[PDB]
Amino acid sequence: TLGNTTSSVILTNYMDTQYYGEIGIGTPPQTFKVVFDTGSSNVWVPSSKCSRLYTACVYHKLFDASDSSSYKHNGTELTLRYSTGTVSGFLSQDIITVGGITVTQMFGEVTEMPALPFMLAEFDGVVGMGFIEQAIGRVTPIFDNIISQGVLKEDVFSFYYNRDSQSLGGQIVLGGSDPQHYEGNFHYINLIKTGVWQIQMKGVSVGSSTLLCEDGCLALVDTGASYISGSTSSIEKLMEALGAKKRLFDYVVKCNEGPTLPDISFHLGGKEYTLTSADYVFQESYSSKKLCTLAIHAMDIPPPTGPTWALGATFIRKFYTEFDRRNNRIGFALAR
Ligand SMILES: COCCCOc1cc(C(=O)N(C[C@@H]2CNC[C@H]2OC(=O)NCc2ccccc2)C(C)C)ccc1OC
Ligand SMILES: *[C@@H]1O[C@H](CO)[C@@H](O)[C@H](O)[C@H]1NC(C)=O
Repeated sequence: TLGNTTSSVILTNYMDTQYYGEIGIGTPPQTFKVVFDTGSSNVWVPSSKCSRLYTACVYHKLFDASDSSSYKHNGTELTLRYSTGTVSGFLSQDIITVGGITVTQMFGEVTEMPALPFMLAEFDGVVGMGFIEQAIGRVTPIFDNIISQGVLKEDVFSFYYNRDSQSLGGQIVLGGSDPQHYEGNFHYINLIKTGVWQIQMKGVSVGSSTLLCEDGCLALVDTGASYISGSTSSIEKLMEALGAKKRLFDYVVKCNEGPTLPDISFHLGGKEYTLTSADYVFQESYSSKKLCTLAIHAMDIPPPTGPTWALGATFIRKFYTEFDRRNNRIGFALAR
């Protein structure tokens, strides 16, 4: 069912690494800073029932079911594993407010939240924008519940991620896109298969020559990821071509050599999506005596999803992204 309503959620841009919005859960609403994540399909917030021995639960907003009159118990255990760490807890149901839209949603109340990486998290929880096929405990994702309401003008959602500030951090439009944040026309790439926000990549070129992904590879479009990521071997070849040194968690170049770095192009659909060094270097200085981080990391993603590249915030900053549930495709346009 299609309505006449589009809903927007204003996002906060923390250091160009974290983009999050606000949602309300329960009656009266308990507000949480959440990541809208295309790489996952579960909604979770930290629980009041999380041991205060987990320091992350001391520094984040906790959901207290004892303060919500609209809360409905479930208690089924859930464990969500990511490339960065793991969260566990139990299922609960309540009313969630997302930019005006009020929806009854099943979500996870996280009772085990590790310091690494959640002590570095500015957001409290996650709102998965993925498909039911990837949902742990096959819980209906929030977008599927919003579609069911038949209020949205279109069965699509769009992401705008700005470049760091003091104005707009970003914006998610549910039910459409915002022309004020893109220019030209969208160019779509169909999903390999329904259930995952993943598309086929024809090649990755450093400078002018198609150095990587020559025989084709996979590209996951992940709004919940900070960087552009490839397999350990791919990133090794990429970095050798850039003249970068491997560190514990990141790759770096001396700050002075940052602006001289070549363009990186991603062949998706018909078009070549090019990022210059300004789009992928954290140019904190211009000094030969300092190290500058690159917004490209190695991440070995396992089967069935992987081995795959992941196009995170580094990519979305340059390209305004539309996620089409109706046509199982992702559109890209140059961000304004
Ligand atoms: C752009 O600003 C958003 C916030 C960025 O800051 C952070 C992100 C994460 C994080 O890692 N995630 C979960 C990933 C994104 N989706 C999938 C998952 O990672 C995979 O596990 N990716 C690989 C994968 C993806 C899909 C299927 C299989 C495997 C948060 C919970 C949303 C952890 C700590 C952070 O800051 C200190
Ligand atoms: C929890 O929710 C699921 C939804 O699929 C339901 O099947 C299950 O019976 C519920 N459990 C309880 C204890 O209410």
